[PDB]
Amino acid sequence: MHVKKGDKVMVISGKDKGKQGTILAAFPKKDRVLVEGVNMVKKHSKPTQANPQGGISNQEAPIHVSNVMPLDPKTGEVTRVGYKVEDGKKVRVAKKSGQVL
Amino acid sequence: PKVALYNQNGSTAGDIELNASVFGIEPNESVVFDAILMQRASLRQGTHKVKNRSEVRGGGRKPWRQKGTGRARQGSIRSPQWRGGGVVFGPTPRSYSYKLPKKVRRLAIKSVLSSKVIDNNIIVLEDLTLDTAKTKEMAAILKGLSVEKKALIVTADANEAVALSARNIPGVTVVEANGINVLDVVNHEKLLITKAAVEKVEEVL
Amino acid sequence: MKLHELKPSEGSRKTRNRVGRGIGSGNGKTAGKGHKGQNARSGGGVRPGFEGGQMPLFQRLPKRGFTNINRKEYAVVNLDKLNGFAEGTEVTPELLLETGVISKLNAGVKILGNGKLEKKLTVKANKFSASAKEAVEAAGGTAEVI
RNA sequence: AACAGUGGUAGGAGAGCGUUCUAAGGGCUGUGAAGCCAGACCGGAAGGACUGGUGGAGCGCUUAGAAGUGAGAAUGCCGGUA
RNA sequence: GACCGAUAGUGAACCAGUACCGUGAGGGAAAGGUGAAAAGCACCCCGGAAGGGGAGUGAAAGAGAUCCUGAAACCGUGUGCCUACAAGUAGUCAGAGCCCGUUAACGGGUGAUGGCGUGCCUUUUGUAGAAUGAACCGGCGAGUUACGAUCUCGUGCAAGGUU
RNA sequence: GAACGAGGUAGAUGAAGAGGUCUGGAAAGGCCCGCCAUAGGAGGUAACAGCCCUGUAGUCAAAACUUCGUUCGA
Repeated sequence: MHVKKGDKVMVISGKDKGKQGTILAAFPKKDRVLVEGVNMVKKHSKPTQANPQGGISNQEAPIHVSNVMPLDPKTGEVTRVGYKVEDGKKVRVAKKSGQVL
Repeated sequence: PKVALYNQNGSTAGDIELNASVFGIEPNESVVFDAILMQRASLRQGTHKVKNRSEVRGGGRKPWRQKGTGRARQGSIRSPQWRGGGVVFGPTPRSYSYKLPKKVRRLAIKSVLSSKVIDNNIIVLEDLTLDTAKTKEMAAILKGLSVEKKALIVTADANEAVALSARNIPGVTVVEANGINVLDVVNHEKLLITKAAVEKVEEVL
Repeated sequence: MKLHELKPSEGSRKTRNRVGRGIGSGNGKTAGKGHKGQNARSGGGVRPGFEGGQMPLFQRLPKRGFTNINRKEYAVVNLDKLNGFAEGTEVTPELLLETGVISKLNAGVKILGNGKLEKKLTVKANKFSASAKEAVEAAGGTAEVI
């Protein structure tokens, strides 16, 4: 998929729209991706093993990657992606821009 | 049969005489109807089958003795009124095509073409040359001609070059001079015809 | 036309007769096949020539004579047809084929004498009727038999 | 306008109503479609609207086409409940 | 694909030739749908639990593990009118009284009392029939298709028509 | 009993709008504007997407096996 773990990212659709975020999760098994500060589900928690807690937890939930695109590293706006080869290894190139990743 | 001539960029030249035997003919309502119906029916491929009682993987044994039981006297399990199925007089693979007389088909194509001519939606476009496959060139051509709705374009020689440009945009069709029919004509409400194809179809008919 | 007002040739359309659906259209319970007859049951028809055991008419009647392989059936053409050709022309079976007056040469063309003819011809046919020969001779042609 | 007629089984003939899909034209639909539930509306009938409630994404109208097209009974089959 | 859309379509959309039945050859089922994401109910109270009531999530909790919609038979709870001197194919047409107020129209519900009146279907000369079938509700369930023939109708041509 | 062209088996590259605004839980929908199109196939995307993603039209790709065409008599 176009997005990769550890990217700076902006979301397209949903309650949360066009909010900047950083990525640490990925589920190519089902094409879902987790961004920080989006899909704030409030989970109900019964205690985990010896954890002496009963409480309401606020944490990320994964969104479908189709609702996601990256940014141009030059102009910051939100743009489509393209593939190019830079001296052997392939790389990701955003459209309407020569910069990579 | 004296419709005006048009250039690529909308410039109009001296009008062109058309064979009245093909374009001035009074259209035949009924013959056009049957001609439409003809290939409209023949186009469908009609592939459908449903398992008759004989071929339902089962049946066989008499479910219970003929008499001496409080239930209805019955046959094998796979029978029409049963839940187990086995349809009766269902669909079957069959062709929905036939043939019409040569005179009838010629009259039909002539009638539809003459109908378009009298309705004054024919536009003869001599020498539809195009140097590139790009679509927006031909989109600009259509805009210049004020071709808004569906359309059909026939150009005999430029088919190779122009078909790629036209085929996507937006539901218009490029056909060769031999590919004219009744639906492909009627359905598109606007016929673009190059002069070489004019006289070619004229000779054919 | 445009498709969105298609109308057939009126009088050239009829809905099917869906027998055996309800009473309002007649042909209900019985499906228009009477009551409990042999004719009223599926595949209940009888042999078309059957006559209830009374021996059918064909079998009561006798047989007639033979037919043989040999048989010269000649494509008949009357004098009335010959008028369509110009004055002074030669008419022969091969020409008749292209002109379409006969669609099957068969054993051979044969001229029959019904019609009125006034033209000069050289007629080439496999057979001639007695009246037809003198008719074309009076017309001024020559009936020469192939 | 006049005149006459208009019970009906087996049957023959003609008019239509509705259903599922398919083409052409039109457009209805999260400002709530389909389906379901309730109304004291319309037509000669098969039937069709209108207004509410439910429901939460699909669907009528127009002309033509093709049918797995219309159930109350078959000691019918299946499922559910007396 | 003018083929089906979970009684359909393969028997089998789902751990099916399985469960199950038979000694064996063999026969042979039923069973799809939470939500967009489990965010699938923290915590409190009744309760032994199950199951509830709150609280919270979510666009919806009437959405809570047959969990999208949720018809009818069937079973209940409140109720407006009527009913213990009347026998009723249960209705219809008259009709007082009481109650309600509509897709506003010579309105709606109930109806003390009077007249008339033996269900439906098949099969029969004849059925209320003591002749037959239906316990009730829902679904499914029967004159088509191919190839020829013939006739009417509609077409294009016509002494030719036609592949 | 060789090397030669074309395929087959894994794949690669692949244009154009988070356009504004309205409702809404969520725009792919309504209104007003743009762009690509040899690509308006299909599917998914919190509702109906040519321009969001996978992809699609075209253009390429083979270490190893594998199927097709050119060399070695009267």
